[PDB]
Amino acid sequence: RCLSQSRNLLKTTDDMVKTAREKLKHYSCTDIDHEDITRDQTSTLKTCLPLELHKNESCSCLPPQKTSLMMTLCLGSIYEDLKMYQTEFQAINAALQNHNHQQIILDKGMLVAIDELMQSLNHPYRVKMKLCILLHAFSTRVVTINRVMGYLSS
Amino acid sequence: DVCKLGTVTVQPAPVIPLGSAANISCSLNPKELILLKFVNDVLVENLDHTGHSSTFQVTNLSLGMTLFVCKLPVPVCGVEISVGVAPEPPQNISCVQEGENGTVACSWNSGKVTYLKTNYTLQLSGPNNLTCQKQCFSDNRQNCNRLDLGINLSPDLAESRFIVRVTAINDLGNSSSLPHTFTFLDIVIPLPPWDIRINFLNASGSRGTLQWEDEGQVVLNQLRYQPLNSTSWNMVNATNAKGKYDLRDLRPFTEYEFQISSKLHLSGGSWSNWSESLRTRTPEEEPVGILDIWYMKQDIDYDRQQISLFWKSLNPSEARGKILHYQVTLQEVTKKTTLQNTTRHTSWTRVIPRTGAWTASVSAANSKGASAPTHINIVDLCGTGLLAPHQVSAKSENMDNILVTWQPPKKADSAVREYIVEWPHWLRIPPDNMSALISENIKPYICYEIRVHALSESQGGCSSIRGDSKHKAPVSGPHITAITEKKERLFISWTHIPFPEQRGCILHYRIYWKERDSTAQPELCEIQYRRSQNSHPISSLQPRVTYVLWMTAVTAAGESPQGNEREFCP
Amino acid sequence: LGPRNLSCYRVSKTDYECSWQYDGPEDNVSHVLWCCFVPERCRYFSSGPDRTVQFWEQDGIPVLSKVNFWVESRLGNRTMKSQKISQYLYNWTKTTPPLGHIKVSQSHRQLRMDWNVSEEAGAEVQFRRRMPTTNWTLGDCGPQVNMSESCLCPSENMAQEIQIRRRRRLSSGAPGGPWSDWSMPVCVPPEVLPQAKIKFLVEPLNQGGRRRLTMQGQSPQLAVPEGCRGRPGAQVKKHLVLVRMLSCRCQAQTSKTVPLGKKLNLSGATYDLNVLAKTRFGRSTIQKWHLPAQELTETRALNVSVGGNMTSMQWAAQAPGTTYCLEWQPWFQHRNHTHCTLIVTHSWSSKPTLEQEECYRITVFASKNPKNPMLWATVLSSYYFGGNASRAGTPRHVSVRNQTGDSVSVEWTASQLSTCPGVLTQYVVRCEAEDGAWESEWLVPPTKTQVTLDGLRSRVMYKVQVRADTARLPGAWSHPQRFSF
Amino acid sequence: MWELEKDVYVVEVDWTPDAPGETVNLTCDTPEEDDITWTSDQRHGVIGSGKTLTITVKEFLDAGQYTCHKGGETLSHSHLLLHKKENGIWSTEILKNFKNKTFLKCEAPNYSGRFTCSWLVQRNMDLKFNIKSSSSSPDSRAVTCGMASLSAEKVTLDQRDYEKYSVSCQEDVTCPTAEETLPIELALEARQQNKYENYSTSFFIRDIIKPDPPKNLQMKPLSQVEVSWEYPDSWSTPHSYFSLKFFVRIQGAFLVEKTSTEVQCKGGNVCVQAQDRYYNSSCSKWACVPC
Ligand SMILES: *[C@@H]1O[C@H](CO)[C@@H](O[C@@H]2O[C@H](CO)[C@@H](O[C@@H]3O[C@H](CO)[C@@H](O)[C@H](O)[C@@H]3O)[C@H](O)[C@H]2NC(C)=O)[C@H](O)[C@H]1NC(C)=O
Ligand SMILES: *[C@@H]1O[C@H](CO)[C@@H](O[C@@H]2O[C@H](CO)[C@@H](O)[C@H](O)[C@H]2NC(C)=O)[C@H](O)[C@H]1NC(C)=O
Ligand SMILES: *[C@@H]1O[C@H](CO)[C@@H](O)[C@H](O)[C@H]1NC(C)=O
Ligand SMILES: *[C@@H]1O[C@H](CO)[C@@H](O)[C@H](O)[C@H]1NC(C)=O
Ligand SMILES: *[C@@H]1O[C@H](CO)[C@@H](O)[C@H](O)[C@H]1NC(C)=O
Repeated sequence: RCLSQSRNLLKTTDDMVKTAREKLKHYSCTDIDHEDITRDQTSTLKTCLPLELHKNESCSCLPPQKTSLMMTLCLGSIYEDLKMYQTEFQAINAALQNHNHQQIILDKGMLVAIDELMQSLNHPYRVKMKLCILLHAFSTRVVTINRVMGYLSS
Repeated sequence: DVCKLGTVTVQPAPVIPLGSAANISCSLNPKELILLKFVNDVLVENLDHTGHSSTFQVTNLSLGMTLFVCKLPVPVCGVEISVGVAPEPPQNISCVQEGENGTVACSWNSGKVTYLKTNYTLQLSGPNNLTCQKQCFSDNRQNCNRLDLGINLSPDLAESRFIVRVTAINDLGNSSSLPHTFTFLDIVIPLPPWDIRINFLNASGSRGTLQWEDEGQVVLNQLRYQPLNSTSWNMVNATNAKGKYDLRDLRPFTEYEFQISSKLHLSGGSWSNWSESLRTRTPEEEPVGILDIWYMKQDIDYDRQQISLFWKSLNPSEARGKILHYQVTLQEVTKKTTLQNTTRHTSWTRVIPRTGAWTASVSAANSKGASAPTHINIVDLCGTGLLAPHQVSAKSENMDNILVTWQPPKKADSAVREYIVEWPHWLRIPPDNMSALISENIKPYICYEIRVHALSESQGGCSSIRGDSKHKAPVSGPHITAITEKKERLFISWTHIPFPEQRGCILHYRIYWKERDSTAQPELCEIQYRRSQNSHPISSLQPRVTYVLWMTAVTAAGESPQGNEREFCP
Repeated sequence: LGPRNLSCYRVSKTDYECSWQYDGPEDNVSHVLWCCFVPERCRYFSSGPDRTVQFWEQDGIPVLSKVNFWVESRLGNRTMKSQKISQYLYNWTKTTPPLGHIKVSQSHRQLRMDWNVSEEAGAEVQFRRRMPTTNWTLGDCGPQVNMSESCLCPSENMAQEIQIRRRRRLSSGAPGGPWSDWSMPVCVPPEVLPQAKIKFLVEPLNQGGRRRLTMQGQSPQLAVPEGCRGRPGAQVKKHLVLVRMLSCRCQAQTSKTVPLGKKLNLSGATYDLNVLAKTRFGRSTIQKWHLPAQELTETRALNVSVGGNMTSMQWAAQAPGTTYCLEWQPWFQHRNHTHCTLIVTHSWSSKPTLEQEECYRITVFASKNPKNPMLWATVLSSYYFGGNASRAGTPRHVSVRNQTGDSVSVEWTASQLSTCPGVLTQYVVRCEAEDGAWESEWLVPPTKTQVTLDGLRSRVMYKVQVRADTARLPGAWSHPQRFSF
Repeated sequence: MWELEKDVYVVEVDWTPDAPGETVNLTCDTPEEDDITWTSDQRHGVIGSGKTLTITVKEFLDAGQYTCHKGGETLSHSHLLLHKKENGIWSTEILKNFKNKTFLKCEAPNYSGRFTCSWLVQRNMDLKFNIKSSSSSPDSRAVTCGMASLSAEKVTLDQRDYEKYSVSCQEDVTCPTAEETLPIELALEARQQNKYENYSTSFFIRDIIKPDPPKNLQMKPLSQVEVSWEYPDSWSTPHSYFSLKFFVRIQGAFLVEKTSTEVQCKGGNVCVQAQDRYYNSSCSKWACVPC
């Protein structure tokens, strides 16, 4: 299922976050400075909710037992949101190796994990600052994905 | 971007040479300013209209990577700064080939580290339009001290002299080296030969054949072969052995280490590394030595006399190899009779009628057969006293050595041609040699007997005497056990004093007797020691007067203390 | 007499306090004080027998002005007054002692006391330490640097107590408010504990090879003052013991911690007993005891099969289904090589550690849970002599001495198998005359290295050979000695 | 220097021995213009004449109640408070920090939009509290909850025990969200004997959750033995969209997520905690049964 992949990706993200916290003691990795990049499309915060938690209609891996017409919007939003995430981690991964700076290595854990999720579901100095703020928002995001997927699957 | 709190700029460049100066400006978007400086992300350095545009000068940048950040405490922005040097011109180029099947490998010295990402290029050029190029990236973790180009040119064409180049590129300044010339012959090191195996020929450990497989065009080979006896390893050369060699004149029954190296040409190629060591065992060789056999003549009866046979093999020229079987065989000289037996131990006994002479032979049967049958003629234990020499003498100047010197027999010294000496264990001595040096299987502080037989075909002479190597004063003396009076003579009888208290050979006894009321010197009698005696006589003393008796045991190097006391009133 | 030593000061932010001492009777005496403001307006207060007067910023006291104070004591038909004072309320403030449990660390004649203070400003730090026998002794901590504050003390050998206090100095290097009071006293235990002899019980083991240990309950007594209570500075927090079973180390290391004074079940092996006391620093001192290994007199059967590449030893266990551990330890050697396995037979690869001639201790332990020393049972630790026993069974240096005309004495040295207990059974000595018509054999107990040969015919040449015999195979004949008389 | 409440004035005074206070002018809210009697509660007698009176405030004697009066009739009255300042650092002396150097400690039981906030006062004589969402931007999340200065169980610290005052607040949103972007910000107004205080805090409600210990603890020896619990009813619905993770501790031990673990007793009590399975939020208090 997608579920084992979800736990694997959550665990490797936790490991990468703890390594970043250890290594980047003075970098902007604490304060939080939480500025998301998903302001353009926000249906993850809008469509990824339970049907018993739905009170007003104004605002594969899918099991046949839990079939809904509005969960597809949530899965499509997660799909596109993670494609934009994947595209920018390609950029930061390429940018973290061109210079001689090699104190921090980003293993392919989230990369291969989100790649497997995508194939399963359908079908200087500024750079590490950007990487840390993206991981800070990405932790809360990936908690949201795991929450909604664990809800929809079970 | 991420620096929404303003901007920072540096002058002149993000990359800087050592010891230069930098001008840093921190600015903020319209509507205190501190600078934090780091080394390897390590904090060792620390520091509204004016804050809108702050200009500062930073110098004395240490060698490495530095983090300089402008922070208002909310951070404003920052730049990462790297300092370094241009690479040094590399020195001591050295390129290596490995055998017929091996690409070009080579090594060079990159000198000191610039703490910056650099890359190195290796260039190979040579006649008949041969060239190659490769790159290696060097950083704080990876060092390009050696590289393999991955191209294996033909070693047959050894008539081209080639050029090697190495070049260094960094962000600061390019570096190069001299275009080193090299001779194709020098680069190649042939691989050591394999299939180095042993074949046994001629049924002897002194002979063998070595076989191996190696490049057929190799013209020179060298072999090291050594046992554990000496650290020096035996050297031998060979010109066009073609994978096979024959080894003659080897010392048998010995573990050997064998190694081999190659050389393709006398003026071309190079040596080879040592091959795998062969741990070989050398087979046995049948000995040709002659072993003496010793006999004792003890007379049970005139028709069933007992004859013993003793021998000892103590050298690996007559006891070489796994000896297990001893085929003993006796012949009778006067009448045609022989006896044969198999023995595994060194002592063997047999009952034979006393009449006639004998010839006793033994074999040394090892793994591949027996040695030559060693035989000794047997005569009477003692012959006439005409051939008996003068009393033999013995001297020990050393605690573990005895020299025995014999006078020639009173008749002549020409009839006998060999002397045998025993103490039992046996040695041989020619008559020409004046004395005999024996220093083995003897322990001081024990009385010994030494015997020499002059071996003759008709009647062999015999002589013997008792002595010891080293002796000291005896620990104690014997006791006066029994006293008797008869025929106006006093007989004193004792017991055999035990061995450990004499510590050697006892020479004589001195008995002191006196009257009980005399404090003067007691009168003394001298007794020469002999094994057979156990009682001693003494003349009549003064009647009706008590007498005190005691004794001491005196050797050459000491005297036993006074033993017991006896009071007698006759 | 009367009131004296007036002192008003600030207990806490939004708090103020004042105090003084009286000289005279405590019967029917009233105490009243005043304050006046030069804007004139005056305020007053009284508390009778109680001395602690508490006042703060919302009773109308002038606090940002040079406020003046006087006091009057009234008894009977008499009143008397003390000296007038005038000062600023904010300055001269009483600070706070180190609140909470101050942390302490130990070192070789060093005691480091670190704590946290609410007011970040540095203050003068002073302490007083007391012996159980003498009174207090004062000591200044000197200047420090500050988020926390630390102090140093020389570590006295026995337990001591100490109190800490402060006073807020001015920034001009001058004392401001008076001394803050001492905090709660803290006790330092001895850095080394003088340990006495605890008593243990010794007993022979049973047929099963089992031993019972009941450690006697005793604790030392520490001389501490009246105030040294509620803390491990008075006595040790807890005693403890550690048992180490160093005989079957195939599995993970299994050392067991036990509260002192309870029933434990031990086996007939070597053991390490460690009696320890956990103070506030941790492990202070140790009582060390060693338990030598023993073997039951009941020898049970063991079977062996060595040679080739497979060495296998067989027996009949009491019950299968539980893991066992087997040890093959060379007794004579320095035990450079330790050989054991964890698996009725056991088979393993042949290695040059068990094939030589010497004593091998074969140790069989039954186990089910490698966590407790109760369930290890000494099944058997037996002696083995590997290799060829005939060569080791050959006597060396057989010496025969004539005693009488018919009796002679044969003596020889002990072989290797004499130094392995329980294997040798007898010695065969052969008396044969050289004629071959008279041959006899005698059996000698292994504990005797000497025998007296009797029944000998005189004037007959004699050859003697000796052997040593084990329970399995006969020994080899020694070198014959040829003697007569 | 502003109206806290209608007719109520608050000023700030430099609390320092060697600098003067601030000058504030007061007027009587009455169309009649004539000499007037103004009196306070700390100072007896009228200190100023005229409808407009200047007052230099330097000390709490100058704070409090100021009544406008003439003859026998009270024309008006005014309230004056103080806001103390210590050398560039705002004075915070009505409340006390928790063990984590935090003045206000809030906690939510579940994601229902409701929570509580707790704080530690030193005394209880004439205090007043106010809790509001200090909202500047319109899209900031807002609360519409009431105010209680309600007393609670007297809790202790490294010294004598003190008073806990708490409120039960609740957030309201038009439509729910899968997660929260903007944090939750609260402002507290405190007052003791005319001592004015403003306190502020900000926090997410997803980093402060402490769930409840389980309700039904069954014990089935299975030979094996299994303890059974259940997630409390006091939680968001369903239990699948938001889940829990549990500790196990016998009398430093392991974590479990399934209800029945087969541990064996060693003569000691066994207990379980309650933690969310994603965040490093606060652990609850164990409710358990021995063996
Ligand atoms: C211990 O080492 C010996 C050395 O080979 C092993 O073989 C033994 O070899 C001796 C050789 O002298 C055998 O003695 C023989 O005895 C017969 C008895 O009639 C005699 O006729 C022969 O002339 C010879 O003296 C000995 O029997 C033989 N032992 C055995 C058991 O065959 C021996 O096997 C080794 N023992 C062990 C336990 O490994
Ligand atoms: C929160 O506290 C601050 C400072 O304690 C208050 O700030 C004052 O705000 C008033 C207007 O509300 C201004 O006239 C003052 O000048 C401010 N003080 C200073 C020193 O400049 C604030 O009012 C309090 N309340 C809120 C809701 O923010
Ligand atoms: C090498 O450096 C010199 C100046 O130092 C420059 O002119 C030249 O172009 C460089 N060559 C390469 C290949 O970088
Ligand atoms: C406290 O501060 C005031 C400031 O005017 C000063 O006069 C006084 O000396 C200080 N200390 C005392 C003793 O009150
Ligand atoms: C003081 O507070 C710090 C805060 O982390 C704490 O670690 C320390 O144990 C406290 N006590 C001291 C330093 O005595």
